[PDB]
Amino acid sequence: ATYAQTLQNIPETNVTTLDNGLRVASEESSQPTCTVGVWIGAGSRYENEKNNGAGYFVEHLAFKGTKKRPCAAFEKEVESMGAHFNGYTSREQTAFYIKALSKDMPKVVELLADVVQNCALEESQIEKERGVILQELKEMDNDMTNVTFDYLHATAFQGTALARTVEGTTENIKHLTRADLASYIDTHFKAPRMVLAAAGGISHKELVDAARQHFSGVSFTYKEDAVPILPRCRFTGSEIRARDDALPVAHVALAVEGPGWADPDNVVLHVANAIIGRYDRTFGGGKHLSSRLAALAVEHKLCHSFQTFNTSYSDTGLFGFHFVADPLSIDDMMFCAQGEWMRLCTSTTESEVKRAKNHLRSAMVAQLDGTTPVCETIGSHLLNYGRRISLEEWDSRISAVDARMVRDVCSKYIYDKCPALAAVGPIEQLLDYNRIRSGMYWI
Amino acid sequence: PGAEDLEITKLPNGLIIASLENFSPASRIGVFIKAGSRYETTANLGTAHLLRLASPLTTKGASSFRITRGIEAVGGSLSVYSTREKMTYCVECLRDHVDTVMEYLLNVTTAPEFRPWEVTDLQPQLKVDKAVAFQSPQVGVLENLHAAAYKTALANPLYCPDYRIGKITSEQLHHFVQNNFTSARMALVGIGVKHSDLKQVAEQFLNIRSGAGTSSAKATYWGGEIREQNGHSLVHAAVVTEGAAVGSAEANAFSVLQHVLGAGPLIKRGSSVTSKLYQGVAKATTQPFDASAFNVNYSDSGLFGFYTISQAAHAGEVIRAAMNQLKAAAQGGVTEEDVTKAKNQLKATYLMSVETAQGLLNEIGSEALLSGTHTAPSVVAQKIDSVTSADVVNAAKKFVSGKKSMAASGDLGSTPFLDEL
Amino acid sequence: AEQFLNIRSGAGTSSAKATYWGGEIREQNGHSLVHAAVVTEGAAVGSAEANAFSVLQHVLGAGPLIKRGSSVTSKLYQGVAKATTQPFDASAFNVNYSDSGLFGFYTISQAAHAGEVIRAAMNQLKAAAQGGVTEEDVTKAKNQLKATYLMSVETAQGLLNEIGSEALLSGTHTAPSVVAQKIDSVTSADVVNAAKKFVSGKKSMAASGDLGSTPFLDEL
Amino acid sequence: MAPNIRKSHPLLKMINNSLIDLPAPSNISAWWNFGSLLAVCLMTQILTGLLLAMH
Amino acid sequence: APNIRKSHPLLKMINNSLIDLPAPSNISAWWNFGSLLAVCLMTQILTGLLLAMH
Amino acid sequence: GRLMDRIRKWYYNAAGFNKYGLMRDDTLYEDDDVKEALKRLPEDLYNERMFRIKRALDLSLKHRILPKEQWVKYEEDKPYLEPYLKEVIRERLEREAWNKK
Amino acid sequence: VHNDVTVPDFSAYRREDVMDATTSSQTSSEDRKGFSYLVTATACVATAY
Ligand code: HEM
Ligand code: HEM
Repeated sequence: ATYAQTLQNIPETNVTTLDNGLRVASEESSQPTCTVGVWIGAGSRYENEKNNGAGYFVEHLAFKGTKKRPCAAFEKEVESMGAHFNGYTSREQTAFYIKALSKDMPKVVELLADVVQNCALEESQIEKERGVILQELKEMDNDMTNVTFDYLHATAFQGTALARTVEGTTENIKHLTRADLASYIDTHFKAPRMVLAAAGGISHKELVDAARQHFSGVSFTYKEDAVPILPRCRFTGSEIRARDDALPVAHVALAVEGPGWADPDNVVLHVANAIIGRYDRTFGGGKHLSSRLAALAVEHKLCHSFQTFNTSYSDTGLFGFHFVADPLSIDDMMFCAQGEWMRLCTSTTESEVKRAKNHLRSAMVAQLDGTTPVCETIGSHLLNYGRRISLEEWDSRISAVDARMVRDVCSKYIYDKCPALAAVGPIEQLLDYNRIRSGMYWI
Repeated sequence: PGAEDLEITKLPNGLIIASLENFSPASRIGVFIKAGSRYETTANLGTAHLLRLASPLTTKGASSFRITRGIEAVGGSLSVYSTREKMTYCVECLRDHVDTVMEYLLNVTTAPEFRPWEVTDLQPQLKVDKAVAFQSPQVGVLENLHAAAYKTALANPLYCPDYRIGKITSEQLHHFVQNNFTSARMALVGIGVKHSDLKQVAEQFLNIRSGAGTSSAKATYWGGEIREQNGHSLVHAAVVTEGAAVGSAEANAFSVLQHVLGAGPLIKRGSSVTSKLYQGVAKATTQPFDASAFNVNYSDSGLFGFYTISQAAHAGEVIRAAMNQLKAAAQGGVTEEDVTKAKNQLKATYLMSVETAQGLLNEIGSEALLSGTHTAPSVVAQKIDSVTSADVVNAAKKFVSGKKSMAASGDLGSTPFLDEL
Repeated sequence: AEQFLNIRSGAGTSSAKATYWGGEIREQNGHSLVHAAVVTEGAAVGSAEANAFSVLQHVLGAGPLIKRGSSVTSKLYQGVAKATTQPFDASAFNVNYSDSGLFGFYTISQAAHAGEVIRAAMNQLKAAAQGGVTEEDVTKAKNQLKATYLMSVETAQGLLNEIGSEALLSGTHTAPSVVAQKIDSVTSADVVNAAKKFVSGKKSMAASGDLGSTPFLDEL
Repeated sequence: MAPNIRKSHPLLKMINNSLIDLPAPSNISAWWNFGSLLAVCLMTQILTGLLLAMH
Repeated sequence: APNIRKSHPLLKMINNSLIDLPAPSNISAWWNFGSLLAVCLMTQILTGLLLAMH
Repeated sequence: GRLMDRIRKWYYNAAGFNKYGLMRDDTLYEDDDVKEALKRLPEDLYNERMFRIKRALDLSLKHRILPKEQWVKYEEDKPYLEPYLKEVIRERLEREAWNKK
Repeated sequence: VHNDVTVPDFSAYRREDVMDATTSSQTSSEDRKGFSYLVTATACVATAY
């Protein structure tokens, strides 16, 4: 059994569309346990100034009970069957999924449908969650990494929809109405914009059957079955500096505009990010790590950690890096980090990509380690590519990448571009934008 | 061909070999071993922690440099997990590189050189590694818990004590490996590989002679109480009693009682109704909290009880409430349906646990180490549900009557002492 | 005082009553020497039962009197000495607080011999609780006690502390003769009783060092 | 020692600390321009002076 | 700083090169020509100016 | 034939570092490889090397040498660093070769 | 909380081509930089001369 053969012998992903426009996909295995859920193409980006934080507010009630079954009843039923009910809401994507015994795939599907369609939106529960959410905002306000990424979007996409955070504003949370949440749900949780995904030991035909039975409510007009294209979010080379010398370490995030899901270049960017990789003070590897930046970080004690990223979206994305450092080592870190980015565009090696490619393969294989992670892939894939992409296709694409390709693609999105910068904490040593902007050319 | 067998040889020297082909594009081999802080004595405390971090040092076959560069060259990884009584060295990589990655896994576990200078350089890392671990209060109280629960072996901390950072020697690292990493205490488990292949590697490369090397002292129960007043707004507390050990019909009883009382959330931000313990504490306090049934099973012992987390001012009530839920349960306050539901969550949990390569491999090797065998997921389920409502209530009684040990940290101004529970 | 002291009257916030726990704290820090103390709720300040413990303290061993010299008049020291060959130190511990007090013994020994040294000290307490106290022992201890007290007041720091301490907890001053009168007027019974109150009372313990051989309170 | 020469080299270190990374007030006006102009006259004068001195 | 020889921005320089400067204990006469060369330089310049003035 | 021994013993004596009480290894120029090796030396071997060197510098400044009875003998010279230094160079070459690979 | 933070409006300063929030700013980037660098390149020519 060779890597290739194992990739080809992986069960295919089945997809079937209902008349209402919903899509049902699943990957079959021989596991007594499974995961199934509905991936909705909704999120903060779809909200506006008045209902920002609604999709999040909803994410809080999506588990507090439906019309057919109030809170206690809803919970008991799920708990008593050993099933796990989780989910999340992001900027362009939302999800509600359940982990359970394949033996219950059908009852689950019924439960899912009931959650996405008949949420009780208990008037009293709403005021109760209003206070919970407000506490979660204070908890997250201490999460530098997330404060930093929020700020990164706040400036990189200033003036637009991606600038908003997923959780929403304090004013919105304090005044969102039972009607607003309701409106949100009806406006966005719609068949053509949803995907019923499942993985494990399940019959695609049994899945699609229960699907037909519970995901009904078809649409009449044309405006109800058309998936709205969102208005473009303008990228802006800029920076937001939130200084507080009272914080122990500083977080910095720099990024250029990314291509967006459908673009093939993304395979190259991910290889590129693989070369620079990531690091943190507990990587036993130490000073021998392959990632040059990681090596320098260790030798010069440049940071506590650093990480690259290539966040995608429908029509845009953020390609960059983030690091945490002591107030006195920020400048050298940023220096080396930008240095490496220059190296990418200019002097990438075949060896470098050979390694990065292997690293990338095992990384994609890791994101399919369990029923939930695989289910997440399916949901996301159909929702972003409108079709599942096998590990064999990815590997096909990854294999085509070479040093020259990395250089051209990287030169394309990085070289001499105006980045977006977010710095939080004791950031006095971080030099100005103009200085950083110069680190964008020559290497 | 998703119908492969889970072979499991067992060489003459005692080395156990368990493999399993799942045709996954990724293989995850590992070297399970019966080692840990448990086998340390006052003199070499923390030596097992440092040994965990010494995985990247140079060996007789590969240099520190090549071990890291080599594994990275093929998108592979190398890590080491450990409990007070077992150490697992596993490597993951794409199928076509198992041969490559294997050389390293081998060298690290059987041919370490523990060069004096490399060791001296690494010791300061113990501070760092430990500092990040202790950011979760969870870790601190569990350390103190085992220190209050036992007088020896298991009482030893999982992280090197401070006074010893910098004092561990290469001699101690060598002697630990020599007296514990023996073929009869080790197990070479693997996934995404063919038994014949893995089996071959073992007999051909794994050397370091057999034996049980130095045996650990028996675990003596103390039932102590350690309180760390550190002022945190949240108070973490754990109360336990000596419970069943690894391999016991008693084990299953506690597992079920665990799930009957409350073994973690199942609904995001959702309340746990099927949780006797949680629901009880909830009725007692208005503020944010968290209660759970605690449960650990070791080779020659185990611990069972409950772990709470509450605002300082309400710690008192929250801890007492959790206690009543245990008495109330010891006094037949356990429905027959309760035991039915818990049995599902238990069967489910176990079944989900093996979805990930890390979980599957750990399940295989763990058992393939403590009995060179493999129970069918049906026999395990068969053994679990075959647990009467009586058994559970008994487990509950054993707790209320047994001598308890406790550990709590935070602003303990309102936290009760073990003798007021 | 009167023309200057202004922060005024009241009893201010009163302290909470002292509640006995009888816990056990062990600090494993690896030191070659192991310090350990075992005690029991003793007598409170002014508690009649105070002098009894004071005398029992001096009867067991309350510090050296001869430079580099052995303490023969020390039941406790002499006992530990018979048990271990290595350097050590044992003493009767004793504290008197307003609403409580602590009484027991404090040891210091090599790590390997901590076990025997601590146990030896325990037997000296039992053996004393079981009438193993001469009538002459109580006579000698009463001297060391009267002496000690009398010497304590030689230095300005000691005299002032003695005056003020009492002048604070009872706005009075006991004549050095009444204090002596109160001390020697302590029967051999009293002492043996104090000794018993220890062996029977719930004990609390604290030890630090390489505690690998130091016993737990429930093995004493 | 340092990752970038601009800071480690014993000569550049000096140029960097006085003409590149030198911290300067954000609001100094045109009146703070005469220092550098004075320096340039000096170099200019010396250069033209040598040239004249040669004849 | 307690003593000027170290805090003053100019003396600091004299101190670090001609007073507290760490020097090997065993350098020989062959290490004397550096300073002699310095003095020739100062000497030559001084006599050169004086000559240039006529 | 033992021609080296004849020559290497003559040179050693001709060199003369042994007149200061220095071992051959005490006289190596501290380049990168040597510096690294020195850091790997056991405490005592290190402290001993230091004394020999300080002592020799004191001799050098005094313009004296050691009494002939204290001169190290060719066959008693300890190559205390050579083993370390060799490992150091080997490792370096390995990294170098590998980084071209 | 940081959620309540938003970048101000820089319309009184933005170059004409990046004034509209719903238009990719990349399409005018090369022009925006071409121009600025054109000035710099010309200043270098005058200076070299
Ligand atoms: C601080 C810079 C200097 C100042 C303020 C300065 C100023 C002057 C002034 C006022 C004159 C007379 C100009 C006239 O003819 O009306 C002069 C003449 C002269 N300077 Fe300088 N000078 C400077 C540096 C130098 C240097 C460095 C040299 C030579 C190495 C030099 C060489 C001469 C010579 C040769 C003349 C005579 C020719 C002439 O008068 O045009 N100067 N300088
Ligand atoms: C590196 C230091 C110097 C060296 C090596 C040096 C060397 C010489 C030499 C070889 C001569 C010819 C001597 C002869 O007549 O046989 C000379 C001439 C002269 N030097 Fe210098 N010189 C130095 C610095 C200076 C300086 C700084 C000045 C003036 C500011 C200067 C001004 C003169 C003058 C005016 C003469 C012509 C008068 C004469 O020939 O005696 N020199 N120098």
